[PDB]
Amino acid sequence: ETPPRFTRTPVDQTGVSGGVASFICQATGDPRPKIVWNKKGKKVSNQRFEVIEFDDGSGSVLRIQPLRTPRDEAIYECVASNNVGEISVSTRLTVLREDQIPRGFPTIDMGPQLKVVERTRTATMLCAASGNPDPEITWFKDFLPVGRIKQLRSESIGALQIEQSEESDQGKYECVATNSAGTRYSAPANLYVRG
Amino acid sequence: ETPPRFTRTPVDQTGVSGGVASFICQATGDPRPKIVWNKKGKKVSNQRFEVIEFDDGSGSVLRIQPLRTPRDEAIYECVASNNVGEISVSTRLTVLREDQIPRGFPTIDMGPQLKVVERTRTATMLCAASGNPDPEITWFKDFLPVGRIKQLRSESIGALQIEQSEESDQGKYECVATNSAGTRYSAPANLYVRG
Ligand SMILES: [Cl-]
Ligand SMILES: [Cl-]
Repeated sequence: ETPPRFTRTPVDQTGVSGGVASFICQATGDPRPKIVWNKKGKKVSNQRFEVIEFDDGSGSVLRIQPLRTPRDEAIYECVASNNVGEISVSTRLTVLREDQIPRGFPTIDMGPQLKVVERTRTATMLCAASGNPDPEITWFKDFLPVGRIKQLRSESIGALQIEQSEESDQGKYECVATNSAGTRYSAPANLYVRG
Repeated sequence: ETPPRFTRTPVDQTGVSGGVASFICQATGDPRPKIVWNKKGKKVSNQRFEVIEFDDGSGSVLRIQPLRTPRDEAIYECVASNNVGEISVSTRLTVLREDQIPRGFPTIDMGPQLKVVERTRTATMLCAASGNPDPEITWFKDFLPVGRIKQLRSESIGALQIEQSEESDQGKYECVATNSAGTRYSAPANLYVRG
């Protein structure tokens, strides 16, 4: 048996009021660890906060939507535990009002759209984002971070190219643009895969 | 006094199941005419059908959402009337299943997004659409067709550039792509104008 250790730790995020923020945490160990999210040592419990498990519960995403300020601004902790030990890591959420966001904060200029693809064909979700510094584009599916699937960029356009689409690819996709100023989400877009 | 005549008549549309179709009708006359929409001589009444007045009731849009097939496929009539006379014009709705749409039917590759703009500054809503033939991009605001406001194109990108934003510009915008095969709507995007 071995105590938990983190394989991914959450990083500080600065979001915008009305938007989304997500924190990602993953751990390994024997027994396999499970994760809870706390604030000031108490388990999070809020109508606008959702925890989404992955990796049989050894991965977790804390998603906050819609963001409120100052309500949601705090230090949060990801706590990984098994019967051998417990470890935590902290992270900070900042939430700006739309009238407080700096010049340069990411914008989603155009976002992904509803798509129905025939099974085994390629589906490409598209996003255009800008900011200063130029933002990184990442993708979420059903509230979780996403050779068959490629993340492409060209200038402001990001593409999530899903080759050989299969039933498991169906779900709700979001484009996320991040730079040193903060994070902005696109509206969600459903992908359906038809037989 | 003069009987109604049409200044805009609706045109046939081919939409996709789950999407939107809109028909536009406008008339003039003395007294000012008012419009009703019929099918087979009966006033439309359906949970998914909305009629939106403009021009003090002498303009009207019939909006159907979400489209169903064969349910919604029919000939419809715009009927303009005043105390001097009544005139009607007919139009057809076709609704394709997503598994029946032809190669070339318009796609909204990326669509407009939520935007908050400071009053008097420019807001630009963006859309990317493709098809064969290359589709025309039009814009709707609060379910109605939209020098201060410019409709721009560059390759697949359409921009609705709203200069000198004012409170009346706030609302729900949709990009619409149309070619000889049919019509596809973007997801809607809200514009807010803050003081
Ligand atoms: Cl994170
Ligand atoms: Cl029309």
